[PDB]
Amino acid sequence: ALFVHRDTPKNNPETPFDFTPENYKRIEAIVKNYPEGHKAAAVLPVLDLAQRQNGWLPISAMNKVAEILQVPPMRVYEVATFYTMYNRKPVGKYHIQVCTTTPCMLRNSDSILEAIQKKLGIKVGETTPDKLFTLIEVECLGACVNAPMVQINDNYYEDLTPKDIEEIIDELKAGKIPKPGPRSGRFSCEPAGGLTSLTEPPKGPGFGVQAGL
Amino acid sequence: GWASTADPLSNLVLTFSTKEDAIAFAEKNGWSYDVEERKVPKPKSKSYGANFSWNKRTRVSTK
Amino acid sequence: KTSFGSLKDEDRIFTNLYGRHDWRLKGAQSRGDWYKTKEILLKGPDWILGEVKTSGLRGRGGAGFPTGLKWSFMNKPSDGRPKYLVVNADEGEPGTCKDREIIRHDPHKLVEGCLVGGRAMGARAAYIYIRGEFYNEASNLQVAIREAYEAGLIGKNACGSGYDFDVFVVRGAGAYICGEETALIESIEGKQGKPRLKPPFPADVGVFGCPTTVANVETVAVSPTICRRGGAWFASFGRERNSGTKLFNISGHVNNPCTVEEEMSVPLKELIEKHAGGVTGGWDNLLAVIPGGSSTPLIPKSVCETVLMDFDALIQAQTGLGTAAVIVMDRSTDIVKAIARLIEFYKHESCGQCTPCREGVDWMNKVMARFVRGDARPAEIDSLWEISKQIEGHTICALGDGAAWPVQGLIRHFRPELEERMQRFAQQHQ
Ligand SMILES: NC(=O)C1=CN([C@@H]2O[C@H](COP(=O)(O)OP(=O)(O)OC[C@H]3O[C@@H](n4cnc5c(N)ncnc54)[C@H](O)[C@@H]3O)[C@@H](O)[C@H]2O)C=CC1
Ligand SMILES: Cc1cc2nc3c(=O)[nH]c(=O)nc-3n(C[C@H](O)[C@H](O)[C@H](O)COP(=O)(O)O)c2cc1C
Ligand code: SF4
Ligand code: FES
Repeated sequence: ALFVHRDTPKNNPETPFDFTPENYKRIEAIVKNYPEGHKAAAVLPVLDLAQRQNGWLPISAMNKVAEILQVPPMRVYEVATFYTMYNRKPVGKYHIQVCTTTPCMLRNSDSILEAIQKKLGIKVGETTPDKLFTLIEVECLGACVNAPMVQINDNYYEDLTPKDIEEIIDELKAGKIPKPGPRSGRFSCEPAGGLTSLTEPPKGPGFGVQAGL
Repeated sequence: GWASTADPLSNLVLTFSTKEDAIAFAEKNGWSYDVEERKVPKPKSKSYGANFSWNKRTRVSTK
Repeated sequence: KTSFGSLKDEDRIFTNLYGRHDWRLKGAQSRGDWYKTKEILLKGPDWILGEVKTSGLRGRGGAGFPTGLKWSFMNKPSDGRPKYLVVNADEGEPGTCKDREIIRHDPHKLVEGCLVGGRAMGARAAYIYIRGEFYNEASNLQVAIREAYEAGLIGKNACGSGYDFDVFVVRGAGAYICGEETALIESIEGKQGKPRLKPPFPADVGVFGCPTTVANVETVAVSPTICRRGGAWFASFGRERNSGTKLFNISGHVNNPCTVEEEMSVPLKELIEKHAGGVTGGWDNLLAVIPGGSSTPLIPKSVCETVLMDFDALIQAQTGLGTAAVIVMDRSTDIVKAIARLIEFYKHESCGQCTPCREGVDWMNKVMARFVRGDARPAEIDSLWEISKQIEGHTICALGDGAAWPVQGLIRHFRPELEERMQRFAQQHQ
């Protein structure tokens, strides 16, 4: 959680890191997405891509991103420390993030938090000794009508109870991957008592088009 | 080890509104004097948008 | 018309909101999307701007600025720099999840809105800044953009109109403050997401220094329907200066939390009791409602009876429409804990560039934790009010106002509850 860096033996500028050639081609596409003279605008994706190659960002991907984009490393340090997704400390294989803002707290998300804490035997911000799960607390993740909700890696698991999140953890520990969706009856965001709107079939092309167009 | 002196006019500082009053007071009392002109800052040109230029070198690397 | 609500399914902007139909190009084109777009692009940017501003469409981001004037701000001859349209797909405000549904189930509507807006203001390309958490939504949006590129709808000679328009998707990195337009512009440029000072406005200097117009996903996706159906049809709904339809996300202590499209001037009680199935324990169990997400203050049960869910009626009730995110709290809720959690969210999501928010929001976080615990005195309460008056209006961006408003609303509507908590703590500890 510290915003300063100390050279540990496992995290130092001499730690080996380098992009794979397919990641290099992805980097060239990303820097081609931007106008010339503004290559630093590709600092945000490319550095994230480095995390997508490693799972965490030591200070060797920071310097490599600064080197391949011709920017000072202090700007890359600012970008990595400002945003919350960039892991400057090695997290476990499955990064569980539980939303505990007010709309999710109103639908009993703390029960999910203590259920995960009891099942995994760890606390918030701790990692399992097998380096499999990392449990932290996040803000609103944009699925407030499906509260309570967690996010594991890139996937969203919504409308959960303690039994559902225990089943999610059991499926993750067995080596499988669950379905990233709400655990209740509804599919994405419809009311649980059936479709209160959009029951009629869509009209199609040319419906209601004004004259003179 | 204190600071001893033999100059009586060491702590004398006189305040004048303009330069000509100080010159007249120095010439009246018979003191040989030197005068240096007032240095005012030149008016700068400040623009907040220059930090976000499109092709100029005045872009800020960070904010 | 004086009574509003009960919108028919034929008048909905966002058909296939719940993803029940195909979201790809074949499914979107069969629902009316990408239909006669060449005529829209060839009828003229001034015609598109006139059709947009005739409908009375306001900004769906939460500010409520008239989008016709805002889009016509950059309708000026070029000076060698390119012009850019930027789509705000962050949606970090609590209670708000409508743009996720728009970019997940109707991406081609967003792409067509990008093309129509870019033709309207002569923009070179579109930069859609999606949220970092929305990985699957970003992948679906990129798939739809690739499908539009392959069919010749966007890119070089877009839809056979002689206009060249590219669409780009930039993923965020998990910052709520990057949702605001100037901080979003700085985030696209590869810097810290810290807001700029206006003036200069984004229409003068925006992304890369080029002229830029930042617009919400919802206010962009409606524009092809504005151009096709006409402005008078959109202006038929809602009250005066509150025209159109709105996506409402109802959550909190309700029977069925859901996202639903409805008219602009619907009563709040009718909307909750019709689309959400009513609050838990019946309408007598309602304690408070936050109508527009965490940036807007709450209103109590007495205000909620005869309030309309548009901009003007909520401004009259000392609140705002915001993003139309209705968070409902029943009588079994520690509302002081909810407001303290909102202030803690604002403390954790704050860019920290400028002094009043950077110190004051942490100050309210500490004093609201003390208020929740009851370890305070009543004379502090008015002092906290003064602290809010030292944050609102003295900040670079509007996160300070959006953090000061919930404290003011909580104080104004529930000062006796806080005083009762403090006197109970004083009795039980002394
Ligand atoms: N949608 C969301 O996730 C959130 C929305 N909000 C809401 O958004 C609002 C605060 O955001 P802001 O962007 O600061 O709103 P507002 O102050 O800025 O202005 C909205 C737009 O109008 C433009 N504009 C206004 N006056 C102008 C002028 N004289 N000349 C040129 N352009 C002008 C601005 O550049 C901006 O693009 C509040 O209503 C708040 O409730 C707040 C938090 C989150
Ligand atoms: C702290 C803060 C966060 C914001 N987040 C978003 C957001 O996530 N999505 C959005 O569309 N507008 C957001 N806004 C509002 C924008 O400043 C701006 O109003 C919006 O991008 C475009 O508004 P429009 O609908 O009138 O075009 C935010 C504003 C502030 C102050
Ligand atoms: S009000 Fe807060 S979030 Fe906004 S510019 Fe100031 S420090 Fe940043
Ligand atoms: S409050 Fe939890 S997802 Fe928004």
